[PDB]
Amino acid sequence: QEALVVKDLLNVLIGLEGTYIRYFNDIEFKIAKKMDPSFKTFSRRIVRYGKQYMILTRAYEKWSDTSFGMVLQRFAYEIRRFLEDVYLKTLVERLERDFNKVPNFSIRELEQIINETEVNKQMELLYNIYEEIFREIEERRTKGGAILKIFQQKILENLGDRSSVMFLKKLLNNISQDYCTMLYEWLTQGILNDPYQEFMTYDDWDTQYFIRKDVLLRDCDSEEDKNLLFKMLRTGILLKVVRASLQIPTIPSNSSDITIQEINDFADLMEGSNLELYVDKCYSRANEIFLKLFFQG
Amino acid sequence: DILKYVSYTLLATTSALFPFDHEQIQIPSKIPNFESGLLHLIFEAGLLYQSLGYKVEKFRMLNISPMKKALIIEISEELQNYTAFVNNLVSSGTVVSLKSLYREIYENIIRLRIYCRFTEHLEELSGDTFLIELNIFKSHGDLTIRKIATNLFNSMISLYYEYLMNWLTKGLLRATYGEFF
Amino acid sequence: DILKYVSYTLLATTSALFPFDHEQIQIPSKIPNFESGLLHLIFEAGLLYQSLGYKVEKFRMLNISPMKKALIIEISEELQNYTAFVNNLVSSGTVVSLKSLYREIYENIIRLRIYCRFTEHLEELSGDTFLIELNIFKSHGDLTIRKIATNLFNSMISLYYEYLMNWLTKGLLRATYGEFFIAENYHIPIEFNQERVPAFIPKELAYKIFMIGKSYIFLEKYCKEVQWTN
Repeated sequence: QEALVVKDLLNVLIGLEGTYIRYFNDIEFKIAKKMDPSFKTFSRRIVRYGKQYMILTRAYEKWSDTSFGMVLQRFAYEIRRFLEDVYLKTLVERLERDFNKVPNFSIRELEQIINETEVNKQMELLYNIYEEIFREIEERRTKGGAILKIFQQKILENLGDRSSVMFLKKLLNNISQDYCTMLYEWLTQGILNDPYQEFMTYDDWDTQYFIRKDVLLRDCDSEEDKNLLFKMLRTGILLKVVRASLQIPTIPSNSSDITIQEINDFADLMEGSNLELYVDKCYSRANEIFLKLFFQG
Repeated sequence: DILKYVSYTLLATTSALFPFDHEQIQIPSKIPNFESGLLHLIFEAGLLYQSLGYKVEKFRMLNISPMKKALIIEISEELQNYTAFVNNLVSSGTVVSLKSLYREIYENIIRLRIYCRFTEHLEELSGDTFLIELNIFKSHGDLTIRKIATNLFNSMISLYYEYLMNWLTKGLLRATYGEFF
Repeated sequence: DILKYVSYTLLATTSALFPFDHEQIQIPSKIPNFESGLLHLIFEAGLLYQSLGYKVEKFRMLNISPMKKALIIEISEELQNYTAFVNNLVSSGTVVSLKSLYREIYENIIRLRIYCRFTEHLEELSGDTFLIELNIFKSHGDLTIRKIATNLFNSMISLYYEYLMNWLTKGLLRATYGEFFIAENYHIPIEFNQERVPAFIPKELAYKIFMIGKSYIFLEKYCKEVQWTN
């Protein structure tokens, strides 16, 4: 009775998507429960583990093979990859050992290590992806810029809890890059990019540019935020008019600031002083080339 | 025996002993639940490969756009890697776990899926239209998708550059299947 | 069977077959006297673990002091060891004596108890107050208590050092939940909190820091200065 029940329980854990251990789309996976005090306690621990595994896979599908945000795609591919890797490696190995020795050996040791590894990473990751989705539903009814605001707000919000925040930071620095590429292109060489969202700047002889307020601002109001945006619009306009002027002296011939911007993304702050440093360099480069176009040509 | 069938399906050879509907196993209870689940996951991956392999083979019959030919060539070379992988797994994993089998060939799933969108769009239009299809796909995020799109691109663009050189230097280069404007 | 329930209770899962009041078994005569006594001792230890485990889980809901988060993290990691121990005992002590069971997991009892005082004091106050709570506890004797207090400390202090660096170098770091000695009250000032600092930073030392910091904010208001050698 007792040895058999403990065994059934071990076998089941390597594949919960089985042919007798059934799946409900929303409970989760369920298997008929049996008696012994030991087994019913153990099935409860198992349930929690199982629920998160199934949900991480649902979430991942939505975000993959289709576009709603460039950022969203990158976040899903990475999240899944790490989580799966950990879970399969520990579990497959742990089960094999138990089986080799005598396949009735303690479930408890396998449970404590997987619970520890998961808990910190998993909760935060899964909640966040949903929050971003609700917010996009709301924005659409009312995009790019809105996603950046929400994720900066979330790193501030969570504060402490070291495992989770460092993990989230590693993901964040990879996600920042499209925004970084757009800022360097716009501010330094005058090209605004936007395939369906990549920021929140839109166009409209020399033309004008402005911020889509609907898509939401970079840090959505603050005096520092406002000056910085005005400065970004101005540097970009100078460059574009000069690019238009053909093969008459264009492109700053002073050094790049991609390297300065990239160190700001790795920081994962929104601080005024770093951001201000980026615009004044871009501004200068843009001012000098602007001058040169005019004077010489 | 269980590993062997699963391998056949990964090779793009249909196995008699797993039913084929269009995406999964429909195998009754009569076999271990645990293995059936694992088996569910394998078939999704194996189905994706077979379906892509059929598309590439069919579109291969020559006397098309070279721009199409250049995609079929790149695709075919990328599929090769898969076949080498199945071989490593059988050789030094004779009795090997299906859950484990699934994890090892993870990367290849990510790659196939994106390609299957592409082959579908190849049906609609012919020629220079692919470059546009290619441009929208690069716009979507993820390190992989862009990379895969750029590799198709280097091949197609080499062809444009040639067509342009014929056009500008010695006059009239007609599109035919769409190689030019 | 007897060992198994006892294990559940040590896991922080409540057993149907021992009554829960708040500290002990109330199990009638109907079972061996000898085993009941042994069973009395086990429950005290097991009760302590469950109660601590509930506290740590509840206080975990984020958006608090990091100084609290850093304690919850240390606590959670220390509880892990307990769970591994229960597992050694079941594995290579299938039919094992309860008196013996009690002796083997002795150290863990000494550790839990002290922590339970701490979690209670965490309820009252928030933030930098913990360092004071922490300072009085270190003052009491015994090699363990001081050690346990120092480990919580290394984690909290790392956080202060950071808050201080933001404050001194780039001006205004507000406490929020109590991370610093800034108190409220364009034209709105701040002021000094003498009360929050433990004895390890004197109140005079803290004030000097407040004074310097105040001057850096005044230099940026004059007209914003670029991040220098400081």
